Amino acid sequence: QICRIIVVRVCRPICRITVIRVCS
Repeated sequence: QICRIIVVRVCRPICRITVIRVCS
């Protein structure tokens, strides 16, 4: 019905910034 976007941090190698989409 509705979707949103989020963010996280992955250390590969250094903990960088990345956005992650989702749907529910």
